[PDB]
Amino acid sequence: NLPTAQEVQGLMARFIELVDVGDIEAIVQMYADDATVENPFGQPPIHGREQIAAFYRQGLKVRACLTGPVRASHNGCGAMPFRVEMVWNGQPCALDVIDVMRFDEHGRIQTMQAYWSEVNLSV
Amino acid sequence: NLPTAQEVQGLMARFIELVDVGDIEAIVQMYADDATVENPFGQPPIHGREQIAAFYRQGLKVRACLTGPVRASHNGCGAMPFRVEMVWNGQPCALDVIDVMRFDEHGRIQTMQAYWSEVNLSV
Ligand SMILES: C[C@]12CCc3c(ccc4cc(O)ccc34)[C@@H]1CCC2=O
Ligand SMILES: C[C@]12CCc3c(ccc4cc(O)ccc34)[C@@H]1CCC2=O
Repeated sequence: NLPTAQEVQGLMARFIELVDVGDIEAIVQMYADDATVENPFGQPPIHGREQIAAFYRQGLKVRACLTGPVRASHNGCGAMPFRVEMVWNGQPCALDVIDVMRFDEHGRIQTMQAYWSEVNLSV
Repeated sequence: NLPTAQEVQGLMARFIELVDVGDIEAIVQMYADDATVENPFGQPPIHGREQIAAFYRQGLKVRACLTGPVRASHNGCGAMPFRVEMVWNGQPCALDVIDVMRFDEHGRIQTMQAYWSEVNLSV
């Protein structure tokens, strides 16, 4: 059913772990089949598991970690701060992001909005 | 005009400083006259400076501090992680929150959503 605040904290924490290890198939399965992703917030959203999978395969030697607790509400939504470290054309980079997610009645990610821009990038 | 990503970072950081010192009038002036506030996200929103001022006067010996960088987008929005420490009936408490704000063309807060619940409270 619609995840409780405690369940949202668990789901979002699991999401980061999956991103960290890079299990693309497991990441995609956490999304609803018709989920929408806005990354970064402000740019046109991608829709559906096919587009989401393509996005992650292209994006993910990457490391991800929570940098603070998951903030969860009682209506199936949560927000979390985390950092992503990768390599861009050789040089190591870090990106600080905040994701806001809305889950559906099946415990799957319905909508995801990623807040970040160049000001949160470090090379 | 619509604040740039760098400007959003500055405005949101200033907001926390105002909350920390507790300057109610200065806090209210950062909001648009008809701004809406959802605190915590999930509960009915309050509307207008009068209601917002009443909310802050009731809410603010409180300390507030950013616990990570402000994540800003290019369309006048930002998200930030912070902690609020206060006293509840004698016992000291801490609350971890994430605010998402949308600014208008005048650089004022149009909409604010605060993500938190009992799971983010520490007594
Ligand atoms: C999509 C994402 C936010 C942005 C992002 C991720 C991973 C690799 C990236 C590589 C980039 O060059 C730019 C942005 C990202 C995260 C994976 C989990 C998440 O929330
Ligand atoms: C409104 C707020 C989030 C919640 C909150 C604040 C201040 C005092 C509080 C006292 C409470 O007993 C419960 C919640 C708050 C913050 C002031 C700045 C902000 O974003």
